[PDB]
Amino acid sequence: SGRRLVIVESPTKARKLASYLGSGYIVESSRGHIRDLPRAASDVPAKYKSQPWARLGVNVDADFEPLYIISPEKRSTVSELRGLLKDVDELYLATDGDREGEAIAWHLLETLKPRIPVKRMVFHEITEPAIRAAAEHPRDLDIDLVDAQETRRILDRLYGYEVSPVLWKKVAPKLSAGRVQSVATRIIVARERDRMAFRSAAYWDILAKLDASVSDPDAAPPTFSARLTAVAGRRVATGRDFDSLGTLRKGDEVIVLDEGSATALAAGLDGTQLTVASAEEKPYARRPYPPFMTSTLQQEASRKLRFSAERTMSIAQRLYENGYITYMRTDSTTLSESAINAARTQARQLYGDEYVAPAPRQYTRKVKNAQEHEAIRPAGETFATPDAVRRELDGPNIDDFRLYELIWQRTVASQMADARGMTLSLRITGMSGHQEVVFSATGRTLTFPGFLKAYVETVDELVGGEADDAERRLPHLTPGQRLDIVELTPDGHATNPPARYTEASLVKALEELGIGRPSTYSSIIKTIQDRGYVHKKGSALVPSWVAFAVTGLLEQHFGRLVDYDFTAAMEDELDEIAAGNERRTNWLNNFYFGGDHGVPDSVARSGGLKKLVGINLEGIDAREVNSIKLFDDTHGRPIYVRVGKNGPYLERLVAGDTGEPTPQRANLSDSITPDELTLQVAEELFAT
DNA sequence: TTCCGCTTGA
Ligand SMILES: [Mg+2]
Ligand SMILES: [Mg+2]
Ligand SMILES: [Mg+2]
Ligand SMILES: [Mg+2]
Repeated sequence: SGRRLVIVESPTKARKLASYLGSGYIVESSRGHIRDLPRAASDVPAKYKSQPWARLGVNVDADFEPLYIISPEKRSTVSELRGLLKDVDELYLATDGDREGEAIAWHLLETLKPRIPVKRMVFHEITEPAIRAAAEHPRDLDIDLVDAQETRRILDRLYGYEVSPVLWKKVAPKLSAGRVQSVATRIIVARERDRMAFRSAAYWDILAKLDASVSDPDAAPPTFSARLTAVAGRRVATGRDFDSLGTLRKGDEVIVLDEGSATALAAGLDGTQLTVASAEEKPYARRPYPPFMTSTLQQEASRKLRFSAERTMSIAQRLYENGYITYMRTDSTTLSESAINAARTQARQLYGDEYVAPAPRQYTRKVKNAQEHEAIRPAGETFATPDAVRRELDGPNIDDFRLYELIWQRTVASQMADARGMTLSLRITGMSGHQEVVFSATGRTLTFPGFLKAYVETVDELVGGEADDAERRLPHLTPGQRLDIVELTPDGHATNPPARYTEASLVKALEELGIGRPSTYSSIIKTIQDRGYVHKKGSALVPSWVAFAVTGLLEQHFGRLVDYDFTAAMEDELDEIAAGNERRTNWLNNFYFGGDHGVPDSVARSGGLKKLVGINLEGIDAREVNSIKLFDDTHGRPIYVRVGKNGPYLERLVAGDTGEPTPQRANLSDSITPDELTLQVAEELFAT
């Protein structure tokens, strides 16, 4: 009848689509992109190597015409499709329905060059009605989307291949700089600077255990603990009252109790009774966690299962290829009605009708009205039991089930009832001899666990906090009730520097800033580690001195290229290209040469990217760029770190026999993190 | 020397 060729991007869809379609339909896969810009000069065809832009791959002097070549990894895949194209009646371009997927269909047109009719439709749901809906109602190739994808491609190409040579002439060779990797490095570097410029401050208070069984034996719990809050109408300072330099923020508003000060208030207080001023309770209701997307999956697998980004997505790949979970590269949290009414079934069989939500639970996001797959959840209409997945997946690599259980529990919890409870706020007054003291304590009750019986989020390893199912019981006291002082213990504390970035906390920061995509979060963690900018200290992402010099040079003379707002603002200028108003050539002309467009501080206002690199390969001294300013010594001589041929080395200008300037230097290895390089540690390795 | 995004086997 009619041999029709359907091309998707995933082989898992191929065998799946070939079942709902049947005979006559040939379903093959491209495995992503087939064409890309030449990665190096060796990939440029011979007739273009002499052209003065073969290093870029884009003809920036002729309306930004790229040089698309077949990527050698996808070379054999192209030959298979060209042969299948010779013996078919029509060609169906059924790639994804996003910006990158639409360009692949256009790349398939330019590469295959068919003479048969071509239809462009998108398959979201994999069902017989959804297959018959998009196929019977085709569509045209969105050229505005392809021009937007090209504009994103050429942008990242001009960014990376023009700014990286700046690092080669100012820092070290073979270094890289990108719209994503340089900003991710800039985040980890900025956090380390916060820990380096952090001055701790000590503060004290009183921890008092109390008793209420005297005035009310029928009380539960009979005892509880409280802390000191106010002394003589003046707040007791805690962590939130000190800034990054140890000074006070509230100014003349709080007290700073010391050891002798607190032990005196605890001394002249025991033996007396405390009076309950107020005890106001308040109800609350926690909504269930949304289903797993790519970011939240990597976060929870890092906090609970201690998996890395590559370890998580490698397991999710095998789980998807074997038909256990859906597509793991997604930015959506939506569920199909088959998955909703199935998670409500498994939850009811496991926790009864008491914990199942009485209302349909759906958690939607945004992108472009209807341009945005679904969440990561167990595939099929009937969820495979985690017991059967535990059997079918044996071997020492049991991680395939431990990650599957998380997806099976998280999805079930999304369709369960809320968590009902109450929280207290006790204000306890007293008299410490001649001064008025105020004690305060708070607790949280979990009357109805709900979805917390199936899945509970894990706290961060470094940030630290309270679990969402942790209870803090307190007795119900009456205003005016008298409490006995069981124990008084003045404890001392100190403010701690900001926490390092984990692989989970960094991905959470990238997704919130709009940087990187679900299919790139793992590659970002790998890239900044392979380029030599970030290394792991157990679970913390620690920067390097090369990362300080690269980020420092970038944030000085290429400030907008490393701004967190850049990718978000570039995405807004890209969404207009995909809808009209602006053109592909006009926007690239402003970004590379200059124009009236963008935010006030954008690159088009600064004279384009070409002129921005020209004034930096001319009016920049690498000796000042390789100067990571640390601090001054006891004599006021500045100490800075320089990055050389041998490696990162410490340096300051000291006096010698004839005086100054004698550069005294030392060596630095990655065993001393930047926050651990104080003036004492610096003076140690300076001597010997 | 170098980019970001798409997706699997070399
Ligand atoms: Mg795709
Ligand atoms: Mg305390
Ligand atoms: Mg209560
Ligand atoms: Mg615009």
